[PDB]
Amino acid sequence: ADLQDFLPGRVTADGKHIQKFSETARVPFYDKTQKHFDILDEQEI
Repeated sequence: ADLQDFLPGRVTADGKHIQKFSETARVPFYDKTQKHFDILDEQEI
C-alpha cells in the first residue's frame, strides 16, 4: 500500500468477461453506528 491500475468489476454470467464498475464506496459492517447486518438478507451476501 505504497494498486491504482486495479479496477473493481464483476464477471459475467457465462464466466469469460468482466463488467467494470464505474465507482465504489465503503460500507461499514463492524462499527457500532448502524445495523446494516440484520436488515440485509443472507442470500444478499
